[PDB]
Parts: sequence; structure tokens; C-alpha cells
Amino acid sequence: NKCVNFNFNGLTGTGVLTESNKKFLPFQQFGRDIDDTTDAVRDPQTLE
Amino acid sequence: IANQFNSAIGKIQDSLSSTASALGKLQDVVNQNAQALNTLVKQLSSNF
Amino acid sequence: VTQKFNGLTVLPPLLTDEMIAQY
Repeated sequence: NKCVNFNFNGLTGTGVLTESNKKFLPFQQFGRDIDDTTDAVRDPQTLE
Repeated sequence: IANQFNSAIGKIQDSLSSTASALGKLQDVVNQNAQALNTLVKQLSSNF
Repeated sequence: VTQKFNGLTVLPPLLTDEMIAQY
């Protein structure tokens, strides 16, 4: 809920991080939008 | 003359309700601006 | 008739749809 310089598995980005309702399947680490950019991510330590 | 005007306005309600085609000249302008923006955003995915 | 990382923004028109209905 704060704007941050995030780096998850080397996916260096910037933005506000928020709890998603997106139901990823087990094999997926990153989610993308229509715009072909990463708009959701699985945290690698606690899998939310 | 009043009854013909009142009837003709009654057909304007029916026409604008009955067909999605009626406002096509406006919807074409919304669609072209949406297409031009959606294309501009997809060029961010391109490698060059 | 029918924010994002791209850096786009749609500004609102100076006259609202109520103001156009009033004119």
C-alpha cells in the first residue's frame, strides 16, 4: 500500500503493491496485463 | 400537423431504442480513438 | 454509445454532460 522500488526474482520495477484476488495456478510466478507488462506477482517466500 | 409531429417524435424513440446502428457515426470516433490508444500501448511490448 | 504504466491520461472535457444538456 506504499509506493516502492520492488525487486522480486530480479523483476526490478516500481509502483504500489496491493493484495490481489487473482487465482494464479501453481506453475505461474508473474502475471501480465493487456499491455504485455507484469501487473501481478507471486511473492517467492510466502506464496500470496 | 400536431398529430404528425407527435407521431414522428414517437418513431424517433422507437428507432434510437431498436437498433445499435443508429449512433454509428459517434461510436466510430470512440472506436478509432480507442484503437489508436490500444495500438500505442502495444508498441511498448515491441523489441525494436 | 459505450492508472496504467504506459504514462497515458484522459483529461475530462471542460463542459460536463449536464452542462451540454443545459445548453
